[PDB]
Amino acid sequence: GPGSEDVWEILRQAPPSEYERIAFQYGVTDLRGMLKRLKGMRRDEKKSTAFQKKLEPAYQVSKGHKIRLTVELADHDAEVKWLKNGQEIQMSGSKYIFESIGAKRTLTISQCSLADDAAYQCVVGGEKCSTELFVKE
Repeated sequence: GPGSEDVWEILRQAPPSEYERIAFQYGVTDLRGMLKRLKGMRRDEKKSTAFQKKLEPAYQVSKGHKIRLTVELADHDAEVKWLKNGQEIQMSGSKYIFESIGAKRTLTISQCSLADDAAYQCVVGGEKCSTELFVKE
């Protein structure tokens, strides 16, 4: 190396039992530290924080058939934003019905057409899910 410690890449590629030997060889005593922080690094952070149920990857519906999407929030009084491909899904008559059963927001879409065939995003701040409806005609 040019004149560096190098110990980082060296320990990174070193056998696990030899970490302390190699660390102290380069002056490092916190090999344990690099390990412990990495345990927090690989520490699972499952998503769906404000969501209790996110939309499925996709949904298939028959054209002229009613389908409904289901999202659950982690809070009862919190609301979702409804976007289809980037446009706010508004309740058009009895075609788009937001049924909120507690924290569970179920969007029932009556008579899905090819115009309904779009990606739906239920956006909560920090949590959104984009499901893609496939309307089979």
